Amino acid sequence: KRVLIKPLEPLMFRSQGEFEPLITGSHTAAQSLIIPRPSTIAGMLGYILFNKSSGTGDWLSDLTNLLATIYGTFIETNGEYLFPLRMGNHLALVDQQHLINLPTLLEKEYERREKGIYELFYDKNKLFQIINHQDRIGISIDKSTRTVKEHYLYSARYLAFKKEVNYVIFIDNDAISDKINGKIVNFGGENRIAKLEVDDYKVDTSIEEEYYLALSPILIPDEALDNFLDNISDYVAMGKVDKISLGFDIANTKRKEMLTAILEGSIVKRSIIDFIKNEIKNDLRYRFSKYEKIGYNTLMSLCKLALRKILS
Amino acid sequence: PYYAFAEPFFIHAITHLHVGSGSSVEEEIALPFQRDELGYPTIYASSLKGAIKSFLLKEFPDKRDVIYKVLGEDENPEEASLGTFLDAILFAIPSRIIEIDSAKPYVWVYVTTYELLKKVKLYLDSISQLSNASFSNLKNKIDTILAKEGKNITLDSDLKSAILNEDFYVELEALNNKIPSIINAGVPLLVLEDSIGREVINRSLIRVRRIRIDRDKKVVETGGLWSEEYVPMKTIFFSVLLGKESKESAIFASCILRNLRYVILGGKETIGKGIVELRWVKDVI
Amino acid sequence: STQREYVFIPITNSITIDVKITIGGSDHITNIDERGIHNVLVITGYAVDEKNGRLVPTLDPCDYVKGILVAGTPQQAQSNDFLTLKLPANKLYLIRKKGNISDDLKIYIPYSSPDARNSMKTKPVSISDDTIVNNIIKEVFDKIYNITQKEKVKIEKVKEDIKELFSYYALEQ
Amino acid sequence: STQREYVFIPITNSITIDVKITIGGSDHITNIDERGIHNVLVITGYAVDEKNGRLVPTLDPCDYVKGILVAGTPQQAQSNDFLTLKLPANKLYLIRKKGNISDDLKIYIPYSSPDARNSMKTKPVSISDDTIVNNIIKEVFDKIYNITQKEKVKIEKVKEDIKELFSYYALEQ
Amino acid sequence: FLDYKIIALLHDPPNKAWVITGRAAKYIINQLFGKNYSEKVDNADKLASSIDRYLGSIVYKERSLFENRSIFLKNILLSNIQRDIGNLFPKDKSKLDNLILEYKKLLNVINKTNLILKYQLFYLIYELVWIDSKYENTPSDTRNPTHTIFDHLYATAAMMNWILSLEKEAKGYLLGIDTIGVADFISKGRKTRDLWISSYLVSALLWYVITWFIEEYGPDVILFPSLRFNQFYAFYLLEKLRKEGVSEDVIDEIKELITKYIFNGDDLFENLKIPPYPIIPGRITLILPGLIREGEEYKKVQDDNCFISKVKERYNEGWRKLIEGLRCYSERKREDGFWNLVCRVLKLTEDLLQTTPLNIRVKQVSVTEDEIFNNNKLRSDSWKIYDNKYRQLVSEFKKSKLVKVTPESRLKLFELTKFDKLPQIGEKSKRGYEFCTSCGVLPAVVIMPKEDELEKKLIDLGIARDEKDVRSIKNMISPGERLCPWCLVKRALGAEPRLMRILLLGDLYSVEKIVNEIVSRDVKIEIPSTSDIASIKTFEEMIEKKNEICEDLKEEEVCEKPSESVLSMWQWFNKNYYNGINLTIDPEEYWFSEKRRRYYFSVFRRHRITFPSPYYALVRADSDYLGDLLEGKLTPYLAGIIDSGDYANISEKKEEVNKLLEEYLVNAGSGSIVDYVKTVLKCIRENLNKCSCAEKIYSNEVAKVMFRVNVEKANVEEEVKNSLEYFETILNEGRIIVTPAWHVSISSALNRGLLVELELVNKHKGFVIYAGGDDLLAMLPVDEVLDFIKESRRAFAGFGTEKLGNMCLENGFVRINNAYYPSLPIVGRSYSVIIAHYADPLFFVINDSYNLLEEGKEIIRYRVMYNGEYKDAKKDVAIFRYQGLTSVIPLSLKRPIVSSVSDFNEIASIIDVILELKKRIDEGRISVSLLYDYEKYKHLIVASDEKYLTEFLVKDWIKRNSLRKHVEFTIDEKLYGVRLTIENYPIKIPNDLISNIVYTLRIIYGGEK
Ligand SMILES: Nc1ncnc2c1ncn2[C@@H]1O[C@H](COP(=O)(O)OP(=O)(O)NP(=O)(O)O)[C@@H](O)[C@H]1O
Ligand SMILES: Nc1ncnc2c1ncn2[C@@H]1O[C@H](COP(=O)(O)OP(=O)(O)NP(=O)(O)O)[C@@H](O)[C@H]1O
Ligand SMILES: [Mn+2]
Ligand SMILES: [Mn+2]
Ligand SMILES: [Mn+2]
Ligand SMILES: [Zn+2]
Repeated sequence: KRVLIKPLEPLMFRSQGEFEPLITGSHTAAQSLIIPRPSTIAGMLGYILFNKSSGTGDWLSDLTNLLATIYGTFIETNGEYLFPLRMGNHLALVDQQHLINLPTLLEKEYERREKGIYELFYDKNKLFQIINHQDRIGISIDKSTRTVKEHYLYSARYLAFKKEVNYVIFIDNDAISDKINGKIVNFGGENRIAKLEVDDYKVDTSIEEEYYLALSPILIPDEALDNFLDNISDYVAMGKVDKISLGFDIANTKRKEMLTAILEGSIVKRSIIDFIKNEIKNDLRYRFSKYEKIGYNTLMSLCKLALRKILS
Repeated sequence: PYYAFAEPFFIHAITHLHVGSGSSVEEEIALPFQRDELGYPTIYASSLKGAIKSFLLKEFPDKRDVIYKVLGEDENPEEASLGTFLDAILFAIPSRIIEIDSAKPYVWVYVTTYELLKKVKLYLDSISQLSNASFSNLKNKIDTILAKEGKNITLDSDLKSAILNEDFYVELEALNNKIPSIINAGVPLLVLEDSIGREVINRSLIRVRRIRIDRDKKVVETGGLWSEEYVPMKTIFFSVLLGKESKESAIFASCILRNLRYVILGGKETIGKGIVELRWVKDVI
Repeated sequence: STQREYVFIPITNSITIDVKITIGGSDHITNIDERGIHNVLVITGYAVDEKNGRLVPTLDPCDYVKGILVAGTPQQAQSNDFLTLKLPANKLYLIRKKGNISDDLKIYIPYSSPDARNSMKTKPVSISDDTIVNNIIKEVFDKIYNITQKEKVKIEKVKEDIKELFSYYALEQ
Repeated sequence: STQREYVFIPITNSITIDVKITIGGSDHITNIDERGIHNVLVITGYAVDEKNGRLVPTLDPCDYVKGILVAGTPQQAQSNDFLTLKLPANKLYLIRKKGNISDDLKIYIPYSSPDARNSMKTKPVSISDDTIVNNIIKEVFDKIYNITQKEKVKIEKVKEDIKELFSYYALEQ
Repeated sequence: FLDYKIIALLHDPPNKAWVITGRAAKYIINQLFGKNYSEKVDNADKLASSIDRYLGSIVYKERSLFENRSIFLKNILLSNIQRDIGNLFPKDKSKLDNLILEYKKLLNVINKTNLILKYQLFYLIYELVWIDSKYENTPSDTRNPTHTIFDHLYATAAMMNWILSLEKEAKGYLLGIDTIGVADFISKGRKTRDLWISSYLVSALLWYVITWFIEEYGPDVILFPSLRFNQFYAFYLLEKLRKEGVSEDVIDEIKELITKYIFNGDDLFENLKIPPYPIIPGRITLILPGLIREGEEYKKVQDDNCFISKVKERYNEGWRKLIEGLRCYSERKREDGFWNLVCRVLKLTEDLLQTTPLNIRVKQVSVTEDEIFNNNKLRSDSWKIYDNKYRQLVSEFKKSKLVKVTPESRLKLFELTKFDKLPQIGEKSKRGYEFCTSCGVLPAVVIMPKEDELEKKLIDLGIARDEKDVRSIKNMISPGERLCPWCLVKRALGAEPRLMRILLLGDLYSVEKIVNEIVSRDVKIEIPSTSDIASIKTFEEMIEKKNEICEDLKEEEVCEKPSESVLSMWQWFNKNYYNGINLTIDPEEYWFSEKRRRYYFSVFRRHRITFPSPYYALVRADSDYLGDLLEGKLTPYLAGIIDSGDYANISEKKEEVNKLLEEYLVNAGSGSIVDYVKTVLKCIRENLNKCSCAEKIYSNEVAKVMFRVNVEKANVEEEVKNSLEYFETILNEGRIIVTPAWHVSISSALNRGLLVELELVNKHKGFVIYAGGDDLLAMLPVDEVLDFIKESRRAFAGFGTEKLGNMCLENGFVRINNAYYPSLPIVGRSYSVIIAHYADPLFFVINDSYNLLEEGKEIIRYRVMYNGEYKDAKKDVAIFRYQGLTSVIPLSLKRPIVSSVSDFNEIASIIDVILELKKRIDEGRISVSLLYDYEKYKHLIVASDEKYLTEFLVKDWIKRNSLRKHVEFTIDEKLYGVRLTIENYPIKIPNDLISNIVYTLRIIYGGEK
């Protein structure tokens, strides 16, 4: 019911320079994400569960065939739940302790807002006490010469974890979670490793609150883009949007797609939900239903851990 | 599953060791070792796999097919690899010692801290549910040790007090059990508190000034001066070789790995650094 | 000095016999100027008891009730079952902040007795049956805003906007 | 049937006589699990009345007061000035939530009258003066934990957790 | 009717202090109708500033109640640095008409049927020809010399717009524009060509949108940035008149009048035909009336939407004009090379380019007649809205700032990327598509072959239509690069920037007129790459000794003739182009190249000349707490003591904030009115709290009435009550009251600073990327950094060891040869300096400079000296970084920065220390080990707190590595106990100053390897 993903070592969730929030004197072309997109989690599970018989020219048709609706993901250090938070290119990892009075903070007086949210991102932030950003430079060697090859010098900023951290997802199905327990899986990028464990747990389902925590990117269907962005203060209170890729499908061996998304850890005013349930014509509705299924459109309630899919 | 079996192993530095990282100027060496995230030395899994790949391709020149299957190709980067290394975790660095009214007089001891053991236990616990990897004495000892966290502990119940690396005075106490020798050296192992263990370990690393000399008039050249850290001899790192289910993997693990004792790691092989003995944790402990 | 009093908006006609006040003075804080309802108050940890309306103090931080503050005080036979405090003009989270602060404000509130006998718990409900606010603006909000039906040009605008801008928790117990 | 009650944890000594029935039956929900204290209930919209400090309700979740729960009934001579209530264990939200609850429990919170003379300039209060926690352990922790000196021995961190983890608000008065 | 603001502007000439109580409207007009005042310009004078409500309610309207023969001149911020306007005055009364003839020297060449020119062409030259009369910059109100005269004459014309919007029946709006992600957009680039032109893109794209504003309403509707010394408005108005059509002799009245003040260089907007510096701020505000210009009149509509969308459409219309102009240009030029590519792609993608790579926000608050008036006068709390509405605007801004919409999130890629519907030029990417090596966030459409047969490899791909265009391709595009549409646009626009003219004029010409005017004129423009600026001295060592140490290089076309026309915006390219050496080389081709290197390394040795240094220096600055000052807070006065967050309930700081404004406000007066305040101020808690404290002492106002009595009533039970309520709403809440005059004065002061640091940068071998009002960006050789900062900081506060172009940088003011103009010493300014390899990706250098000073300003506290005691400030730092060697130099060590008229050497004193140290390390006075032995003395020094023990420890460390034994260079004592309180961040900073003095030199002497 609830799956814990424990990395055994630093991980590489290659993000296409989506961010620049760090001063380390690195110039390492490849940086990593804090929380992997749900496409990666879905792909890891589908790689475990893959059977070479569902071969289809679509990657998310096949994926959705395997797994039930996955929910967003967040941090579990010592049982302590930590959820992302964004402030227009500022990441933070904070508890619901600091989310409870967060909507009541969002509209306060000018200086009340500044003090509160800056203490939220600069003191109440538990990122660096959890995440180190480990630069790794590798090279390639031509066995002939034993010197370095020419043009082969890569660099990547891995995500190292000071104290032992888990990634928390919630899966709907109960029978596949049988074959997910105790799986040493190849989670993520440059051949890294994590361990999957599954556990019976409890979680609320789709409470009707005002503000929602975008635990995972909300994809925007390219027809509502102009309409949506052109009144953007009506759907996101604090957060950010960006034209994000979706990943890389293993069968066809190409990049997946590129959609605008409401990046994780955003706060969204309930309105957005109806918005999505309006601009979804039955065909793109089919598409976005599969998207929501693999784990994308996930929201959380700022007052308690109650997950909600936007559409379903 | 798609990681069917795992073989943990230790890594004993036979000569000094230099696995290098990004040269820079902030840490005042010029060329450090590979810190993990807590400042301890560690061998990245890429370095491990590459070095062992090169060694095996040189040694067994026929199984080139099997090695290219398990560890991957380079002219056909299409099919992935059936085997992976985890970043080698520092397990026990050797430290100098001065005994203080202690029965058996030693001149060096192994030293661990509690983060190092937490990471080692993470690895072991994570690979334990494979039905082939049991060695429950190992994680048993690791866990009984971790229970005693917060105190300079000694796995040899006679020291009671020491001076480590001629700078740090630590007052020890025994584990209230014998906890047989994890590493088969006749040398005591010391697990220390973290704050002091980091000092002791940073001072256990070798730091060398090196120069380039003009062969004509035997005088140093301009700009020809730097420094670099080596991990000492006798150092032990810990890692695991994770494999998937295929039958190249089986033939690999059955005859490639039966005969793999010494390997060359890291850089500066002409200086002698980099020789290593791989101890497979299926016979010892 | 200055005084205030609380009003809440359930879907039931349980606000009628509340206050012996029309405005109190000549000004208010919850302004309504050709853009719907504004300056709405929301307060967390309360449950509505619509049948004989009362505001249960509940300990769910998103058990929110929406209210409006206008100068007044009821019936001279209360403030033994009701709560009261003099908020410092800024401990009051209000949506659509438009009205400013005058260094202090004195506020009474209709408090619900704990009903500390039964296992209390509420459920979220949102406003429906437009007729309710249609007759509340004439039951309470003309009793507190004379400019109703006289100054605006779109009474349907405030119907729909107080519709979408209110939501609360009914105890159902 | 099972019951509980809210206990606040101050630094200023007010816990000389605050409970009579502490243990009584079998259990109290707020327990320590080999890493420090678990299930510390946060409550929103409240404030203290520190001079003879008990609880008063303010009107803002921006003053979150954090305390624990214990079973029983303290001295059985109040609830004439307490917030004694009952919730089915689902409407309150604790931290480090360990397992499955019984789904109904009392709460005897020490309430006090507002006395709205001068306003409540509420202010965030971290717990400093280490010695005050070292004496409150015997003023609350040990006196409610007979499992201290029995099973859980780490008095070390169980202070250092709540050297930040017990955070509440004050009036400056 | 509007545009008659000449009398709203000139409601009284700069001869004000020369009609006020001796020392000699007196002149109304000779070339316009009569200036009306029933309440028309009355409001323009009364609501424009606080000087009519600070000092009473009638004194400013009488201009004789506390008079004095001597007229002070005070800074608007810290009214302690004085100036005196003396006797010298606007030219003699007997010749007062001659200057009006000098007025009418160029206002009579174009038709006078329209005022949209006859009102604004004079705006910019109003201040210019007047300082040619050398009027010496009188203040506006002599009883309060805090606002100079011209500033108030413009500030009144500002809110004249709202006056007229109430003259219709009622309207009035405060609109604010701000482009969304600047520091992100700038990050995209590869050679500083893209860097400077993305800066210039932000600038020109925001300059396009308000041209329309100044054509529908005329200037002085804009508040920020002040249209006073705008290098863009200058060129814009100038080319407007040039297209109007007048002999170069007819414009020569304005041409030199500009070049001597603005554009103090030689290569100017008439040699590059483009302003060589982008100066527009990425965010600008507007005070907008409710009128609408569509012809012959100004009609109104009551809505707010009449702007929120009509500004967005213009912002995107500018981008459309630019993209279609680039289409026309690349078409007209395919026969060259690399333009075939731009045409080919602009035809292979057109729709992605239909949306600009920037975004903007727009908020626009309103005003009415209600509570601004009752029938015809101003009530209590009527001067108390403009700043209120201003705060409303900035509150909307900083609320919407919580969300971030990166431009790409606008693109319609879903279909273009899910399928092979995206066009790729070169190698159809094996993996479906690639990301551009510049953004890294968009799919690239041009993918250069990395390198195997770059000659053939792309001739092997039909991109190279023939063997010729490969040069023009391989030049502007490095091998292995990958370009998105948006970045190929910038690579093209870096091939030449002249097309930005389409953006400049706000559609004044036609697009074809522009591009076909510039296809006639044909001249090469060059932009300094990092490899160039990393060789400045390398050319100087080859400029002084042209061929003396050049004989083998006489053939490598570096020691050879600059051939055709090459000219750059880089001033140091205008002053060495004709030195015989072609600065048009590509140093990455001769010695910053690999194969041709060892040769040169054995070459330069016999001529005993150094190997060049592979390091430039990316300097950027920032004004600490600028927003609070414009809002009107004291965080700029107390940078570090109080933060913004300590303004939620400001009543705690009633010690600091209640001080430090009194001493300004109560001192901002003079003569006798000062006493008028010097008593009335504290009588709130000091007295009965109400309007009876001053009534006792009010009488020294009425002690001057009867000499030429004019006043109607002397019963002042109101002007004591009102001058109490004023200060009560501003000391009960210890902010300031903001005025149009406040804002316009500060923006003008920012423009003077713009000019002066534009001269500072290229005084050294600098290269501006973006000189802004309160910010900057440049690239300097690693030898000219500190000395630069040391002055640029000082110069920002207003202090000159030098005349810069022709501006006198006195103490506190910037006097333009008679015009003492106030500078901003109280405003802090931080610096962020990166010593970057030339072969470093600009993306990262820009990001880690911006974020470096971005969080460095918000993280580092240091031990400072407030009120005499010790406090911990938080801003005015000067951060360095080599590659992992961060260092921080504070700059003030006092709070406020310069509280006394001679505090102007407290500033940046530490860098004087570093200069006196570095100067002597290399002269052979002090060994090299001075910076390797501090790691032996550091512990004792930081463990000491007895400053003479520390003095002796430092003296010993200095002496023990002295090459002589007789050098005695001592550090001041005050630089001993300060401590750099950085907290909880993975960055490494030594917690004591002298270690940072050491590390700064570590960096700098390291930037030469
Ligand atoms: N034309 C320009 N060229 C270069 N930098 C500019 C230009 N205009 C503004 N800037 C600077 O860009 C930076 C952006 O400031 P800021 O107000 O934080 O906006 P941002 O960083 O672009 N994004 P945001 O803060 O969300 O508005 C500041 O240094 C500006 O002064
Ligand atoms: N009200 C304003 N009007 C115009 N430009 C502004 C305004 N406030 C800030 N800016 C400019 O836009 C940017 C504002 O962000 P920033 O500079 O970080 O804020 P600040 O108000 O200057 N405070 P600080 O963090 O100390 O710098 C800077 O480049 C300013 O010069
Ligand atoms: Mn911006
Ligand atoms: Mn700033
Ligand atoms: Mn900033
Ligand atoms: Zn690109």
